[PDB]
Amino acid sequence: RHCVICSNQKAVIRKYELNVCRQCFRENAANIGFSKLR
Amino acid sequence: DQAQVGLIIKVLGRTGSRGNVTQVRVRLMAEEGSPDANRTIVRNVKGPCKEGDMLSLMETEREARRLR
Amino acid sequence: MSAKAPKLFNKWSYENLQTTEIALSDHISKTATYVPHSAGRWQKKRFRKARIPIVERLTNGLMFKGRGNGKKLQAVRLVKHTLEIIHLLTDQNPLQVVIDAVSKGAPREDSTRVGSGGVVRRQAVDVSPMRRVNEAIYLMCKGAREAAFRNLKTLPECLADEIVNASKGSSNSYAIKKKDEVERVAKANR
Amino acid sequence: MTTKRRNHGRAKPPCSRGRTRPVHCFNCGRLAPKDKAVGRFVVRRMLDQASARDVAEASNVYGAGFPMPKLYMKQRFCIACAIHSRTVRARPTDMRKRRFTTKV
RNA sequence: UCCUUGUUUUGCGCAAGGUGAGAUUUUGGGCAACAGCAGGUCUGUGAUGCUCCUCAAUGUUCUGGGCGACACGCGCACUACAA
RNA sequence: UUGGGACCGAGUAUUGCAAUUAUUGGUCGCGCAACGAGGAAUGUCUCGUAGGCGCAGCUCAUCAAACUGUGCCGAUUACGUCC
Repeated sequence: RHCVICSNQKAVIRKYELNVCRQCFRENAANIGFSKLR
Repeated sequence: DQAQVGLIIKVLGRTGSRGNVTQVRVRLMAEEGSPDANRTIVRNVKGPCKEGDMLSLMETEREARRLR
Repeated sequence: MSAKAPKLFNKWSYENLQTTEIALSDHISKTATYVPHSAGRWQKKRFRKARIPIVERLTNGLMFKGRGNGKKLQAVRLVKHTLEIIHLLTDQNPLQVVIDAVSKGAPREDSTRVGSGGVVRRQAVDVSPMRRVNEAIYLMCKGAREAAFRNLKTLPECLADEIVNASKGSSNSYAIKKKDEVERVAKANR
Repeated sequence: MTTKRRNHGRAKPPCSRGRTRPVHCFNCGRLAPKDKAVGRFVVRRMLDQASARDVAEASNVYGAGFPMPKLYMKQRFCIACAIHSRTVRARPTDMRKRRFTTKV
């Protein structure tokens, strides 16, 4: 497909649960409310 | 064969180094009051042992470890 | 009543049975359950594996080599048949034949590598009680798989054959030859 | 170079002898001065305890009758010899200076 | 925790058994110090030094087509199907 | 082999902006092509684990022998040492 927070279209696009945050990796680009505890 | 019971009277200790074999002492309960001056032979054993375990002996007059 | 105090496989009785050896009597125990099918936790501690009969232990270690193998319930289906076969062949309770075979196929002395100096050295090393049990079982039921592997026409029957010949001390059995040859090194060298 | 040992690994003091006779080893046949050489006294049994019982049974005039003799020997070893059977071992500084004299 | 009154010289504790759903880092995971590596990443970024591409641009194109996937039957890594 | 599939030809439908076995849950040929537990070497787990089995998510015109997660069937040996 294509991405909306980059225009790269490569370095892999997440479209799981209707979000993109893997053309800007979510570890760097957090505050989506996710956490790791386990 | 000879099948000669003996009770493991105690765990003599640890001998060998493979994690396989232990050296243990056997007491004869096989005797009915027949003369034995041996009288408790040390025997190398293969696999896990526990005190009061009977086991058959195919040999007698064993000193186990020796100098070799 | 009539299944409260009475205990059967489903026709095979545990009154008849006696422990054949006196070396083994705390690693050979009697069955009361009507199938050898397992459902408990069978190991957690160094001896907790000797609280249970040879039957159960054998039926679990009966075969492996999965590909879609049916494991326990399948094994039990073969147990039934093999008991009937052994019964009419010995003309005696099949259970008590198993009791015998496990003891008389077991190696009772061994010899091991334990030397040093760039060289090995062998000494007579007595086999422990639980080991006699375990080793015997494995060898007998290894024989089975090999016998049917591309060969015979027999499915349970090979088990019955082995258990018979083992109890007789006959060297047809896969277990017997091992006891023999090992002791020819372990009582010919100390 | 550096004086590692004051007595130089000897029981020979400076300014006395400067020469003490060589002595063979009971391992490798190596020679070293007597003072350098590592003395031990063995007191080696002629029977193990396990066998002592069995023989004392068959005895009447011996064992019970008289206490069993032992083979006595002095053993003078080389340095290398000693260390390899680990009857002498390396020690920290504070301990190296200690002696126990000729007593065991 | 209790108990075995065992092991524990007093201590720190250890083993077996017991109560019990569950016997010790309760159980399984997740986080994690200090010192670092000339490790990887400038094709993740609006995170960037400089200096290369800056218009017959190679940058760039909902542009067209092709490649990354090829096959002397060649070696290795990983996977799966069987006897 | 009626155990296994991998090659190979013919037909058709489905997906798509575009298919060039993309399609593939399909027909029906070839199977009498390999391979019979497989030298040396070498991997990793002690319990609901190993092993066996299936499903979903993931990627996204379309395809999962992959990856991630849940569930089912479920042992043998050891519970020791430091070589």
